[PDB]
Amino acid sequence: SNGIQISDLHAVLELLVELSGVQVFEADLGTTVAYQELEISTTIQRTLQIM
Amino acid sequence: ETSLVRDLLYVFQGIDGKFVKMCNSENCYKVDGKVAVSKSLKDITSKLSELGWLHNKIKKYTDQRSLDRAFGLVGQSFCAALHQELKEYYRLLSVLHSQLQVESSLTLRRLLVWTFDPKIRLKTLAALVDHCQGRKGGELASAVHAYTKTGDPYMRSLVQHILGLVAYPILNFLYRWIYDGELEDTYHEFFVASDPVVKTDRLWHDKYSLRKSMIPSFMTMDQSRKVLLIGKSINDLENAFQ
Amino acid sequence: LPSQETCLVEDLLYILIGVDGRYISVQPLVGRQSRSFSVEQNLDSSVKELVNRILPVATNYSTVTRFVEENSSFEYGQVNHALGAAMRTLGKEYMILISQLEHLQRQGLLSLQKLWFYIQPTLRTMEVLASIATSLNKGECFGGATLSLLHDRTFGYTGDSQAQELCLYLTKAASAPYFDILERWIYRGIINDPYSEFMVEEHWDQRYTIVQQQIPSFLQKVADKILSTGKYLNVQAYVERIEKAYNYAS
Amino acid sequence: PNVLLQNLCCRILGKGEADVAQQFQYAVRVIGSNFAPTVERDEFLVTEKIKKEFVRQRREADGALFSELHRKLQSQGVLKNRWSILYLLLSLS
Amino acid sequence: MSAVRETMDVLLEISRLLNTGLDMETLSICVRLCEQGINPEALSSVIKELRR
Amino acid sequence: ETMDVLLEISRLLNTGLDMETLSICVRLCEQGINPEALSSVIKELRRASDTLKASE
Repeated sequence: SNGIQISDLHAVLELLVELSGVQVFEADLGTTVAYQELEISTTIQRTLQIM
Repeated sequence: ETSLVRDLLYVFQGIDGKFVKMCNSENCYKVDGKVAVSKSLKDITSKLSELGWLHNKIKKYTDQRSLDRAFGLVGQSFCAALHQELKEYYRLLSVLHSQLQVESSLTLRRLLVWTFDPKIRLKTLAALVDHCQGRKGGELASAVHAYTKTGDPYMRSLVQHILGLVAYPILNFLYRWIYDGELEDTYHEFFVASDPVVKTDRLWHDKYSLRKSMIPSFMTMDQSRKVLLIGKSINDLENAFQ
Repeated sequence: LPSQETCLVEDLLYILIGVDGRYISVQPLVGRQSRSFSVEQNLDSSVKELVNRILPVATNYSTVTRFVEENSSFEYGQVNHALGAAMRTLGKEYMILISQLEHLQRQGLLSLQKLWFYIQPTLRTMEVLASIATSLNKGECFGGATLSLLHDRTFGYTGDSQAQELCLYLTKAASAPYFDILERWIYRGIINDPYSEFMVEEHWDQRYTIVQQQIPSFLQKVADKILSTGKYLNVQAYVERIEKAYNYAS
Repeated sequence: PNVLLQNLCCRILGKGEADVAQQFQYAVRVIGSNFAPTVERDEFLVTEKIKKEFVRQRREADGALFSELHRKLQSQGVLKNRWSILYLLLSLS
Repeated sequence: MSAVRETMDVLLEISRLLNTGLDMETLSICVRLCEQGINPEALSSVIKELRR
Repeated sequence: ETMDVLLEISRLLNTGLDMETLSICVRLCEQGINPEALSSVIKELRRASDTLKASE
C-alpha cells in the first residue's frame, strides 16, 4: 500500500525501532504463577515500608 | 521413598524394576514396599503402569521385526514402521531420566504430564497391535485404512505414518510387475493370485485373479481392472496408479 | 543407584570394542561366534536386568568378527573374501560410534538410557549383517552363489527401506569382481578365475558347464545366454543386461 | 550476531545494504529457529568424516597431510568450538 | 594478535584442501559465527543460497 | 488501516506507544522532523511527565 495518512513511513517505522524494547505449557504457566507471586510480595513490602 | 521415584522409570523401559512385577490382563504390578510413604502414590504409579504394559505391546513386534525375514513383506512393514515409533519414546524417557538425578522429577505430578504426550500416541498404537494379526496384505491395508476414518485428528496423523509404510511393499509389487513380469510372493502377501489355475496356451486365460478375501482397501474396488490390465499385458495410491 | 548404572555403562562400552569387562566376563560356549556373557552379581537388581538388554548387541558383534576371520582362513580369491571386506568397513565405521560414547563418559555423562538410545541405531544393522553371515557359514559359497544368496536376501527385505540401503553396499562390492569376469566372457569368451569365481566354468567350441555350486544371478536362462555368446567368440535389472548383451555380439 | 550474519550476505553477494535485504530475511529465519547445535559435541567424529572424504576420492597424501593441519589448528590454543568450524568446511567440500 | 594470525593460516590451508571456495574474508566471518554457538547445519544451508 | 497496522507493530516491538501519541508523531515525520530527534524528544518529555505524576 501507500498509506492514506502516512507519507514517510520509513521514518515512522524507524522511530518505533529506536524505542523498541510437555514443558512448553509449564513454562507459560510457571511464568504466570511466578509473576502473580512477585506482585503479592511487592504490595506487602510496600505496606511494611510505611511502618 | 526416593528409590520408589527411580523405580517407575524402569517400568517404562521394560516391565520390571527393583521389585519383581508382572503383566497379566493389563498393568505392571506395584510393590511400594514398607509403609513409610502415603497410600495414594500407588495410584499415581498405577496410571504409569499402563504405559509399561503399552510399551511391551510394541516390544514383541520389534522382537518380530528383528528376524532373518519371514511373517509378511507387508507384515514386516507394520512392525518396522512401529520401530521408528519405539525409538521416539526412548528419547523422551532418557531426557525424563536426566531430570530425576539431583540438581527435577522427584515430584510426581510432573511424571504424570511428562508421560501424557507419550500416552495419547502409544495406546492407539497398542490398540493397532490388537487390530493386527494377519501377516499378508489386503487386510493389513484394511487395518491402517480404518484408523484414518475414525475421528480425533490428534491420532489420525499417527496412523497416517504407519499407512505409507504398510503400503510401501504393496506398491513395490505393482510397478515391478509392469517392468519384469515377476510377482513377489512368499506367503501370498500380494493381493493377486499366482497360478490359481494351471497354465494354458494364451487366450487371456485366468492365471491372475483379484480375490475377494484380500484386496488393498486403500482402493475402492478399482484395483480389479488394474491387475488384469498389467497381468494380461505381460503375457497413498487410491487410483493414482494405473 | 545412579552410580551403579555409570560403571556398567563403562563396562558395556568395553565389551562392544570386543574387550573383557570389569564385571561383565566373556565365557566361550560355541568358541566365541556367539558369546555366552555373564554379568556377575551387583547389589541393585534393577540395573542388572536392564544391562542384559544391551549384551545381545555384542553377541551379534562376535558373529561379524568370525566372518572376517572365516573367509581369510580359506584364502579365497572369491567374492566372499570381498563380502567380508565390506563387513570390515561397517566394522571400521562402528568403532567411531562406540568411541564417542567413551568420550562422552570422560567429561560429561551418559546414564544407562543415554546409552540405550544411542546404541539403538546400530543393533539393528548388526542383526541384519549377522544373519547374512550365519547363513553363509556352511563353508560355502564360491563366486556366483554367494551372489545368488545376497540377491534373494535383498528381494526379501523389500518394503523395510532400512535393509535396502545396507544390502545395497554389500551387493555392489560383491559385484565389483564379478562384472570383471562377466566382460571377459561377453567380449572374448575367455575365463579369468583364480579358483572358480565365475559360474560358467570351462573344462574352437569348448566344453562349458555351469554349476549350482555357483547358482546363476536369479534366473537360469541368462546364464544360458552367456553359454551361447562365448562359442561365437571362439569361432530386477541386472539379469536384463545379459539378454541384449548376447544379442549385440551374436 | 545480527551484524556478523549481515556481513556474510554482503561479502558473498558483493553488494552493500538495500540490495541484500530478501536474502537477509531467509538467512535470519533459517539461523534463528535452529540456533544452538542439534548434534552432541565431539571433535573426533567430524575429523574422521574429513579423512574418509580424502580416502573415498583416493587423495591419500592429503588425508595424512590434513592430520598434521588439525594438530596445528588445535595447538595454537586460540579457537575453541573447533568442531563447528571444521564441520562447516566438510559440508561445503 | 600473532597467534591469531598463525591460526587463520592453518584454517586457510584446511579450506584449500577441501575446495570450499571461501576467501580470507569469507572464512573469517564464518569462524566468527561459528564461535558464537551457531548450529553448522543451518549455517551451511544459508551459504549455498548466498552463492546463488 | 495503516494506523491500526502500525499500532500492532508498535506493540510487537513493545516500544511504549499508545494510539493517541503515535498519531501526533506520524504528523511530525511528515513535517520532516528527523526520527532520531523525535525519539529523543519522546524520552525527555516522558521522564519529566512521570516525575510530575508521582508528585500528584
